[PDB]
Order: sequence, then C-alpha cells, then structure tokens
Amino acid sequence: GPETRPGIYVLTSSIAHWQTLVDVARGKFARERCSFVNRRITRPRQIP
Amino acid sequence: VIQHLPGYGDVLSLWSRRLLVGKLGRDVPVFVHEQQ
Amino acid sequence: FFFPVGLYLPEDRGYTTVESKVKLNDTVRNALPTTAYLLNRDRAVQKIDFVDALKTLCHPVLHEPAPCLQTFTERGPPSEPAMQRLLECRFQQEPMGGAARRIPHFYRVRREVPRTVNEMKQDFVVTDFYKVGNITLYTELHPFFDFTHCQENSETVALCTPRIVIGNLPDGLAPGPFHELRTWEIMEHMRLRPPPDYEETLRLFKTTVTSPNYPELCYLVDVLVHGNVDAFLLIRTFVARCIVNMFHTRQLLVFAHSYALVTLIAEHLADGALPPQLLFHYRNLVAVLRLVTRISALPGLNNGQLAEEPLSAYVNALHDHRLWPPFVTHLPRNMEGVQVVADRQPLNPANIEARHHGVSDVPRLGAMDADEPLFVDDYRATDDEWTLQKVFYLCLMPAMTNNRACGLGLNLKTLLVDLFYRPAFLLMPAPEDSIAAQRQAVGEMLTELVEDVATDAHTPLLQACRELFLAVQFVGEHVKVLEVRAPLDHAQRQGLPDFISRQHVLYNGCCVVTAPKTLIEYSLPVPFHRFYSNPTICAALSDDIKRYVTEFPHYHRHDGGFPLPTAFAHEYHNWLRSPFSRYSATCPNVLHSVMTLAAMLYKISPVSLVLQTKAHI
Amino acid sequence: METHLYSDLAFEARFADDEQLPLHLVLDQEVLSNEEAETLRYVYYRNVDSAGRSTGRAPGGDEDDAPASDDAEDAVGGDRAFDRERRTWQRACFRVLPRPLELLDYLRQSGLTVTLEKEQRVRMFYAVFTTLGLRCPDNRLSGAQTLHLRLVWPDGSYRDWEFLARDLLREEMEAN
Amino acid sequence: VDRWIRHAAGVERPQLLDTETISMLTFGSMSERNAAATVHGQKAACELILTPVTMDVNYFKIPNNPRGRASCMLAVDPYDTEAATKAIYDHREADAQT
Amino acid sequence: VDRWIRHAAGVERPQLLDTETISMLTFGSMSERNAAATVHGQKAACELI
Amino acid sequence: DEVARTDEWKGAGVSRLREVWDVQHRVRLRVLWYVNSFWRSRELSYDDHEVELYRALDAYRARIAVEYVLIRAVRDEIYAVLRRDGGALPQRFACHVSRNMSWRVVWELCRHALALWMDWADVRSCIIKALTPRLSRGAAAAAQRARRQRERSAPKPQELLFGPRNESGPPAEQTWYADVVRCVRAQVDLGVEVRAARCPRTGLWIVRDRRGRLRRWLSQPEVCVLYVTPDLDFYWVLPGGFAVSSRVTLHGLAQRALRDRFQNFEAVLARGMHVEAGRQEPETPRVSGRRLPFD
Amino acid sequence: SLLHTFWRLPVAVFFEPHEENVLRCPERVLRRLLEDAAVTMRGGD
Amino acid sequence: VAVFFEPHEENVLRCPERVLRRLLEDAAVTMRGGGWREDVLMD
Amino acid sequence: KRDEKHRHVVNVVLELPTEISEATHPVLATMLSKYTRMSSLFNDKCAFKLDLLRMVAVSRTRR
Repeated sequence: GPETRPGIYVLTSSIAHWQTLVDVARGKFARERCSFVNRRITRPRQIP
Repeated sequence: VIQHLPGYGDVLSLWSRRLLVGKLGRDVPVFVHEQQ
Repeated sequence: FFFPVGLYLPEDRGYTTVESKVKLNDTVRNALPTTAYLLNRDRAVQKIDFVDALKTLCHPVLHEPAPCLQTFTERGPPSEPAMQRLLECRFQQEPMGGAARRIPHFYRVRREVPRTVNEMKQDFVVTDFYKVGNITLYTELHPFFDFTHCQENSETVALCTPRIVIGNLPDGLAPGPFHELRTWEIMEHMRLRPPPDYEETLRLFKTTVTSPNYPELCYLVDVLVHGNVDAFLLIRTFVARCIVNMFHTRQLLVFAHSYALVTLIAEHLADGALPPQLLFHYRNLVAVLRLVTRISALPGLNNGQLAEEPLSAYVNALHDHRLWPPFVTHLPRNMEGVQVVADRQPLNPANIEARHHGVSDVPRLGAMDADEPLFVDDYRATDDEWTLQKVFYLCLMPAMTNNRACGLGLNLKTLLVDLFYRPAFLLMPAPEDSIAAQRQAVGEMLTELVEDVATDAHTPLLQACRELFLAVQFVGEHVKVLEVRAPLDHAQRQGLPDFISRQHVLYNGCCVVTAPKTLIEYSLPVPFHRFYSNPTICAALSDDIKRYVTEFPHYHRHDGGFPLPTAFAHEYHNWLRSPFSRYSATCPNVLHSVMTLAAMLYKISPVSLVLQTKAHI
Repeated sequence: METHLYSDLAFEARFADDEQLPLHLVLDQEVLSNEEAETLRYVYYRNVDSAGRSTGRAPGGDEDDAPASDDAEDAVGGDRAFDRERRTWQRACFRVLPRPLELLDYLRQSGLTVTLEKEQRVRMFYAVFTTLGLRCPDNRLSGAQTLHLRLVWPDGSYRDWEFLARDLLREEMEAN
Repeated sequence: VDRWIRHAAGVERPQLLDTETISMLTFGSMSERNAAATVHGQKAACELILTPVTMDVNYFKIPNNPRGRASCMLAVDPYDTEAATKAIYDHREADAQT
Repeated sequence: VDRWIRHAAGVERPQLLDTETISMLTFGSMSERNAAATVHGQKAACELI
Repeated sequence: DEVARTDEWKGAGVSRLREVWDVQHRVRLRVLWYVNSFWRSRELSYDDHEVELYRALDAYRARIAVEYVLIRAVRDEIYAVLRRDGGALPQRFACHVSRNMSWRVVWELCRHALALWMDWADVRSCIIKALTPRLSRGAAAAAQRARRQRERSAPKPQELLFGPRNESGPPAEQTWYADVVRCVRAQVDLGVEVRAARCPRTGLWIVRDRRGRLRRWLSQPEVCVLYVTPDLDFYWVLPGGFAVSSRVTLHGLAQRALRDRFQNFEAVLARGMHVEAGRQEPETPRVSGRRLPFD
Repeated sequence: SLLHTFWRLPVAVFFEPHEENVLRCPERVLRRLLEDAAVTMRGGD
Repeated sequence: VAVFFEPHEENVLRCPERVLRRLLEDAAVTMRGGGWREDVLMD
Repeated sequence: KRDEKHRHVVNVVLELPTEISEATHPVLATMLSKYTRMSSLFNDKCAFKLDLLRMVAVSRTRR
C-alpha cells in the first residue's frame, strides 16, 4: 500500500525449533516478503 | 469500448491503465466510472 | 461381512425355488436387479443403491491404472509356452496415402495373422472363463482398461488402452443377453416399453440389404451424389422412377444402403412423385434413427455443459464428435481435438482445399490419384446430422445386415469416360428411333446397367440415361482411407493422459452388400474396419483376396475376425474393437438388436458414471 | 509466467556483454506428451551462423573441422571436443503448468492485460513456459540464422528440432 | 470437471497432507469430522471392490474370502514364501476353495 | 495335432528322460507335483467311464 | 515515487501471438511478444539476403546428412568386401547347417533383405547407438586403458608370487546393438539391444537377450540380421550363421558435424540428484498435475 | 553352390530349439517364402 | 532320423556366380541411381 | 502460331472424333480457350475428357 499499516497475529503450532518455524512462516507469508522487497525498491530513500 | 456505465443504457479502463502506467511509472488507476 | 449388489444370474439356467409365496410385476426393473437391501442395528430394512456407491466409484484413484501398468511391467511376460503362443503379436503405424492402392499388394502374401489377446478373450462361454483352462485371464487386470503384450524391435513390451465404451468389456465379464436386458431397462426408464412398431419396415430392410440381387447402379449414383443436396435435386425425378420400378419389379427396397440417399429421399421425395407406402418406409427408417438417438442420450437427466462440451457427449459416444462414422462424405462442423490424417502428417487448414463445381477446376481432376490434398464441399455436417449418420452406419447396418457389408471404391476417372464419352451424350440439344439403335448408340455397359432399372413407357432408355448423365458435374475424386487421431474428453484423459485413439474412416465411397459384376473390372475393394469387412465381397472383387481366402478357408468368417490390412489393424486404439463384431455375428435381425448396439455405446468416464447412476440405470 | 519476466531481465543484464536478444516460447500437446512434460528436467538452446557455425567455437574455424580419424585410441578428440560441445550448448529457465488451461484466460487472471489482434481461443491440455535467445553479432540480425531447441529428461533421452529465424520474426520485426 | 465432480458427490474440496516433520510430530488428521447426531451406532465403513456382473451367485451362500481365491496361511507349507505367493498370486495354478 | 491338443487340454509334454522313464514304468514315480495350497482334502480324482 | 519494472511490465502486457513450425515440419509451437521488452528499445536492424539463406539450407542438408551417408558407407563396405572375398562367407555364429537345402533361395532372400533394410534406414538404426557411447569422455580413457592392458608381457613369477593378485581381464559378456529385417512380411526392426558371448567349444558367437534367454532368429530362413560392436566392428548375418566382416569407415564425416548431431549428453546437478558421483538417485522430482502441488 | 563342411561326416540333431540353433527347410515352404518375400518387397525427379 | 553338420570356424558357404553377378549389378545400379534419402527429405 | 497447339489439344489430348468440330460446340471452343493454357497434364487425357464431359453437363442444365 501507500504506507505501512501493520498486521497482528497470535498463532499456535507444534513446531519448537525456531528455524523450522521461520521456514513455514516464509512459506505462508511469501506475499509479504515480496511486498517488502517492493517497498525497498519503490522508495529507495526509505529503509524498512 | 466500455461494457457497463452507471446510468447508461472494462476493456477501456484496463487499457488506459496499461498505457498510463507505461507513461507515468506510477500506480494511480483512473477508471471510467471512478474519477472525473 | 460382505454382500453383493446388482448381480445378474444367467438366463440359460433361470429358475424359481419359490413361487407360491411371491409374485412380481413384469416390469424389467424386477427382471434385472439394481439394488440391495440390508438390516439395520434393529430389524429395519435399509436401501443401498449405486447412487450411494457414487461417493467411491467416482473417486479418481479407480480410474488411474499407472501403478497397475508399472506392476504389470515388473511382473514381466509369462514364460510358459501356452502363454508364449498368445504372446506373439505385432502392430505398425503406416502412412495413409497409399493405403487404398496397396490392398492387393498386402493380401498377395499367403501368411497368416495371429489373433490379438482381446479377440482371443471373447471365445469362452461365461462359466468357463473363470476356469484355469483359460490362458488370457491374466491380462484382465482392470475393468476400465485393457492390458496386453506386443512385439516391436524384437522385444516384448506391455501396452495399455482405455475401454472408451462399456460395450468394450469382454464377453465373459458381461454376456450378450445382459446388454439386451439393460437396453430393456433403458427403455423402461424412458417409458417406451413397447417399442414403436416399425417392425415391418425393418423386415423389408433386412430382405433388401441381404439380397444378392442389389442393382449395381445404386453404388454409382451413391458415389456421384456424395450426398450433396443440389446433386440429389437434379436426379430427383430419376430417383422416383427408378425406385417405383424397382420396388414393383422386385420386392426389395432400392437405395436403402447409404444414409445420404435414405435421408435425401425421405426429405425431398416427400413432395410427391412416389406411391405413399415407400415414402412411409423411408420416413419410418428415419424415425427409427431418431428413436434410437433419443435412447442414446439421457434426455430426462441430460442438461448443462462442461468445458464448453455438451453433457450428452460425456454420457454416450454417439454424441462425441471424436467418434466418426465408418463412411464419411461431409466433414463435421465440430473439430477441436480431432486431427484428420490423409498422409504422413496431420492436415493443416491450408491443405484442405474447397471443391466448387461448374467451373472447370481441371487440376483437381488431374490430381485425383494424389494423396496429400484433401478436397471438401463448401459444406459441413451439423452435429445432429452427425449423430444421425453415425448411428445409421454403426448402429443399424451391422445389426440388420449381420456384418455382411463391405467397402469398395469406383475408379471414376476411367469409369465415367468409358461410360458417357459416346458422341450421343456429347451431342445433346438444349431418342425415339428404336430400342436397338438406342442401345447401340448409348453404350452397351450403360445399357446393361440401366436396361430395366430406371425406364418406363413415359421415358425410354436414352432419355433416362441422359437424365442420369446430367448430374456428372458433381463428380468428386477417387476413394481415400482417412485416419482420425484424437485424445478423449477432459475426464477420460485423466488416466493415461498420453493416450491417443486411432480410428479409420472411408471417404467418398460406398458401403455395399453385393459385388457389382459389371463394375468388378473397374472397381476396387478395401476392407478397413471390424465392421464392413466381409471376406466374400472382397474375394469376389479381387483375385488376390480370393487366393488368400482359398489358401485359408477358415478366415471366411463373417464375425469380424478376418485380418484387416496391417495398416488398419490397430484394434487396441480403435473405439469399437472386438465385442461389437462378435455380437453382430449372432444377433437377431430385429429393431431391438439395432437399439442395443446404441445403448451398448455408453462411455466409461466418471461423469458418465454419475449421469448413468443418477438415472438408476 | 514469472519465467518470461525473469529471463527478460536477465537477458537485459547480459546483452551488454554477449549481445543475445530474448525470445519467449510456449509449448503444448503438439510438442510433447503429458508424461514427458510432467517430468521435464532441462531445456537447451543454441544459435548457428548462416554458413554453419556455433556460438562457442571460434568463428573462423577449429580443429574439429578435420575428418574423423576412426582410430582405436581417440575416436573424436574425446575430452577437448566433448568440452567444446557442452560449451556451445546454453541453458534457459523453464516453468511447466501440468493442469490444462487456455492462454488468454490464464494471462488475464495474471497481471498481463492481453489484447490480441483477435481473441483467438487456444486450449492446451498442458503448458510449459520457456524463453530462448538468438544472438546477433552486432545490431544487424540475419533471418537466415537457425535456432536449436533441446529438451532433456532424467534417463538421458532427448529430442530436438530446428527453426529458421525468418519464420519466428516474419512479421514482428518487419513492423520495426 | 474436477469441480463438477466435487459437487456431484457430497465431498469437500481436496486438502494437502501434512509435511514429514509435522506428520512425525502429530499422530493423525481425522479428516472426517464427528457427525452432529447418531441414533444408530458407529458408522460401518462400507468399502466397494469391483465385480463382474456375472459372478457365480453360489459364491455368497458360503463363508468365503472376498477376493476370489482363498489365501489362508494355515494351508500352504510353512516358510515357503515362493509357494505361498504361487497360491495367492500365480494365476496359472489351480486355486484353493472352489 | 498332438501339440495343439496338449495345449488345449492344459497338460505338459512328455519332458521325461530315458533312465527316469524306465524307472517310472518298472517301479512307478511321483510324476505329479504337489498343488500350491489345500483348504480341502486329498485330490480324490474322479474316473470317467 | 517510482514503480519497479515488474508492475509496469504486467500492466503493459502482451499484444501479438504467432505460430511457427520447425524446419522439418515435425513440431509447431507458439511465441509471445511483450510490448515492454527491452528488445523493442534497442532498435536493431534485420535482413535476409538470399545467398545467406541458400548457404543456411545447404548447411542444414549437410547436418541431416551425417547419418544417411554413414548408412551408405556401410553399404559400400558390405559390397566392397563381398567383391574382395569373391563370394565366400565363413561361418561365425553358432548354428547347425543342412546340406540338402536350396541355398539359392536363401541367397535371394539375403538380396531381398539387403534391399529392404536400406530402404528403411534411419537415425534409429544400430550404428548410431554404436557410436553413441564411443563419443563420450569415458570412451577415450577406457580405450587407452584397454590398449595398455592388452599389450602387456606375461607376468614374471616374481609378480605372481607377491603383492597384487592377477589383474582383472576383460569379460566375455559383450554388448551389441543390432538391426534385424524379416522378408516374409516386409518389416524391419532397428533399435535392438542384444547380449553376446563367444562359445567355449568353438570360437563362434552366441546371441542372447538381456534377459538371458537364447535368441532364435539365426535359424529362421526369412530373416537376415545386422550386428555392430562397441569398438565399431561390423557384421552382417544371413541364415546359417554365415557372416560378412568389415569395419565401419566413419572417416567420411567431419568431427564437428558428427559431434553436433548426437552424443550421450552429460548431466549437471538439479534438485534431488546426488552431489557424490554415481550414487543411486532418489525418487524423481516430477512436478505433477495428477496431484495437488506441494507448497 | 553347395557349401563346404568341416566335418567329413554329419551328426544327429537333438534337443529343443531354444538352447542351440538349427535351421529346418521344407522345400515347398522355402519356395513359398521366396515368392512371398519377392512380391512383398516390391509391394512395400 | 534327420542329420546335420556341426558348426565349426572353418566351414564356408559358397556363392553361385550368377547370383554374385546379380548382386554386383544391383550394387552398381543403386550407386549410380543417386536415390539418397536426404535428398528426398530436402525435396 | 495457334493451329498446331489446338490440333494437338483436339486430336491427341481430348481425341474428339472428326465429326465434332468447333462450329458444332460453342462450349468446346470457350473451353479450348482455357485448355491451351497448360502444356502439362497431356498424359492423363482421361481427366480432360471427363472435364469436357462435365462442362457439357453443367452447360445444358435448365437452372
């Protein structure tokens, strides 16, 4: 969007090891990651 | 050119979007029934 | 616990252990069961029908034979010699251009042909099919697919194909009378339980199509018209005279062999010019086609479309544009997946050139012997007429004629010149002399063709033969054997997506029932299908086929086991294959067997299962 | 879909150094069967000069031009010649859609606003997306150039066929 | 056609399985949810296998193996796996039962 | 005709060797192997007149 | 504030679609053109002078030429060595022979087989499969090792008594690729693979399938069969195990085109295949549509 | 025309035809084979 | 009982002169005909 | 000139009997205006004969 409004979630999972949880979070949140890269390119004077 | 218009009786809208994003390089969609 | 649903006890052994306690209505629903009833936790009766079975029958895994093919390949070809004599079989893909010219060249070799596994599977009666004495049983792995071994490059590999229509099932798995009873079930659901009494027209059709005394010129005009409406309009007055004279001189109905002639007569000659009884016979034949068309679909439940294709096409193969009639004279208006093969590669749209009459168009007449270019009328067959032609050729003909028909072509380029090129035809104003002078001037062969077939006191022989001559402007070309290559519908594709169905049709030719003796010198035969491959006609027409048949007297069988030329013999990739020839060999000559061949066509697709099951069929 | 965009950007990057322009392809059931389209592993492409050459070899000539020796020891210059042959082949990105689809509807469901010269529907039982390059030694591009397309499957089998650049560019370049 | 089939039978849309690690962590998915009400007992899972229309009806009036050939392992000789597989699969032999 | 009738009947050829056949005629031998499995009793083969 | 190339790319879209056939008209495929492509901005020029086109088609003819001319060289060797021997064929493949047979008819069948095989020549034939492993990198090293190993003095008693055991020699089981042609019905088989061995009693050859079963065709009067060794040695056989011997003179071709047409293409690592050389590959990747794709 | 055999005296054949190869030649069958092959070869600028 | 010659490396099959002449004449005709398959494909 | 070519196309290709001439058939002359165009196809004379035959048929219809 034009400016960043944040998303909030509380989630339950059976995964304990951190990197596996980060892997699954990346898998489900790929749109947000691509949006972050898009923010980095589209407004170079700003650094999220 | 226009399929549906409010009170009248969208290829034009998306085509204008493509031409205007080619020109501007900014995402401001101007639909036929949205802006003036 | 385990319990059966919808079994079918043999009718050879019908018996009633109880008669005094129970008696049922004579509806075929009681004759052929389709439900099972079981007791609940407490003594209450519950109903299980195939509609509840649909939750599992329609699941994709049942229609996925890939692991079955893998384990079949790993099990390998059986080694015992009894299996070995069944094992040997060979197929070859061939170009289609020379396929019509080379038939005598193929038949000249005195070699036998091994019977395919599916053909061998039919011979056993049902109660012997399960016994260990059956060799071919190991191949019967799945109800919806065939499995077989084949040889190419001197190695043995496994081949798989899908049973496009339920009729494909082997005789031991579903006996012939069972199909009759399911046809009765279809009729009772459609509430046509007493069939419309077209029976006398069917008896006359039987006696006229099986008669060896069929007039020879019937094939010539059938080639000449092509079924083109304007061509038939010119001859229409000749047709009426010929038909009335033939019916009076012989009680056999003329011009009944070809669908185009039948339907063109039924519409156009209805204007008049005929004794009403013969026109009634033809309209009754067309009505039989319409009735069996109504039986083919499920009009009560049939509604909607899927993937821009009609649900009827999913239900029954008679509505698929992917199934062509064995004899074709007009290209269908619908072609999406179908590829038409005239030579080594499928035809691009540019190669299909338009045939326009009147104008000289000489290079086409020069290149009639050619293979690559395919000539069409500036015309297409509508889908309803497509269905009617398909059902007339596949359904009615081999049922009523007991598979005695055959395909032949006429050598038009020399035949029409040798017939008409007398100066009597070339000089004609924009007769009356004497019969001897007329016969001398017209040409003796045309005389023996026409002498008493199409002349009356109102029109002597010369006027009639000039009348037939006038239509020559629609001459056409020689015969060709076309290959139709198509993948199945979007649902049947799911199992074996790579699979391609290969089918053969004959273009610009006749379906005949007897040898034209005068035309024997000019004509050539071409047996090409599991139908229309009677060896008697072929042995009569060509010396090489007679030599081949007299070397192997057993092959004389009318039941479709007669070896086709190897370019045609792709039995596993045809839609129709072995059961319909074997059934046509024994079936009685009544309307019921005709309609049975059509109801037997129902497709195996899961969507077809859904539609059939919802009807409770 | 993403393969076309990524390959376009990558060829934009590499054009300044090796001068290849990108060509975008889509293939359907007339090309390859569903089984081999489902298990597709590698796609390879090559360019040829008009007189008959390759992109990797020295344009003037090479020792490979010599006749085969049919000797026992080195059949055809084994290691060096095989290295050259693998050098001349080039790899490209690919994505395959195994589900059946039609081009125009799929593109409109994507961000691309397709507006063809006519809305010709095409139905493909399975689709693979691929981008290939054809090189021009300078900004002069010759229509007589031939292009190679190779497909590779895990078991080592391969199929290939050649195109004429004049057919691919028959009207698109004629406008420019 | 997939959607049309999913509508024809009262079955829900397809659902991906859990991955290897999650499958090892969690002991089962129990896809078929518990029904709202049940007066009769536990829903008897009725499975269907395909059968020719002309099977011998006498097959059912006796206690029987519902896969055509009997395969009781007290019949074959012990530990002769080749002979056991011959008895259960090798179709050219004369089978047990009828 | 012997080959064809043997195939149609479902019984194998006389694969027997010379020393085993002379022993089989004079002594007798187990020329039939055991069946794969038996849920019923001995193969009490019927004799047909 | 500016957008990335991706968004203006997707907005601009495509507008053209063309269908193109390959040179042989075997396969047809489509091409897409994107209006926003940098290819448009470059403004390069295009021309197709006819002499370049003629050169291109002549070179293409020379490219497809590689295998048919090799078949014809095989023909030339067969006829030349038949003339050189003068009509004498020694027996080479183990099978019995009958004297009171009309050998003229089997000679005529050999003529017919020779005529029929050549009409059905194709890249699928045996000799292409024979050259297939010869071109790979391992072939040169293997040939070098084999020549060094076979050209060796008998070990002294010293070497036999101490140290390494007798160094392994070549196995009898050889691999051949073959064409077989049947004349009784005019049809050919061209992509056969066959096992071979030398009979211990007499030095003739025995032919077997990869399943181990002994092969039958050598007896059949109507068949003549073609063999080629993995070291490009050549045999033609007619019924009775009588053979013609020559070496495939492949020197008629330039190495460039011969390597260009075909080779056993070596792989590079992709998802799922082992990093260590020669390990057993896991289940195939197979991005599939029969199943819901994994994510 | 007749071949030259190494062994001065021939030997009796035995064993089934799948462990050693022997050719058998009915003269009538061979004549039919020759005629059929010759015809079909022709059958198949 | 039938009789056969045992195969050996030395026994040789003769060729009649007329058949060899026919083969050589066919070889010459095929060589000078120029019926190359590649030319058919290019045509 | 034209006489030799027309004599060929009349008496060798089409092989009309001498009693049929140009003055007897207008359609035949209007067709020979076309037939002389192509110098090939002078071996499959049956095609030309059938073409003239069907041309007469189409010329004589009352529609």
